[PDB]
Formats: sequence, C-alpha cells, structure tokens
Amino acid sequence: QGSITAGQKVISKHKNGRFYQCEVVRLTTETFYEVNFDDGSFSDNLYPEDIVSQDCLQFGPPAEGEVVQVRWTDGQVYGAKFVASHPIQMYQVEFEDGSQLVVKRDDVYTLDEELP
Repeated sequence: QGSITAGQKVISKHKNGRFYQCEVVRLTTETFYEVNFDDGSFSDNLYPEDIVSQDCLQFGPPAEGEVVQVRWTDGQVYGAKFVASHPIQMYQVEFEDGSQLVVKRDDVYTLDEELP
C-alpha cells in the first residue's frame, strides 16, 4: 500500500516483540525466489544468494524449471527446480534505541489507527 512514505513516524514491532513508534528510513525492494526441492517440498522465501549452483546476484534469476542447488537455513545444500521470483516492497524502520528492521506493509501502522 502506497500510503507509507520515508521519514514517516509509524508504529511497528521491535525485535523484543512489542509495538513502538519507529521512523521509516527507506523504502526498498527485496526479491524472493520460489523453488521445488527434488522431494517435492516448496519454498517461497529464498534470497537470490541462496542459489549456490549459479550467481543470481550477478546474472539475475534462473530460467523457470532450471535445475538448481540451494543453501538452506540449516547450512545444507539441496537439489531443486526454480519456479519464480517476486519483488516485494519492504520498509526499513528505525526505533528510538537505534535498532532497525526491514518489514512488510502489513507490519506497519499509522499513529491514528487502532492496534493491531
């Protein structure tokens, strides 16, 4: 939703799990990758760097259906096939303590609106 802009005071969840006032420092795009692992399990939230069979950061996303190897969150490598890439509008926010998160549109609230 286009209603949130850089420099806006908003309310979002700090890393401590509670809602505080923070400030949007930057609007950014994060590209997510979707793959089918060789066992048929599906992942929708890989980062391009997690493809270890080719350099997607340099050359962009694989061809749909292309065989890939994936470094998973457990440090391990797995066979898979590339499905699709999805760019996502993210909001980099800073709290009064100076901590920063990069959160989705649904994770931020204006000062006028009821939580949650």
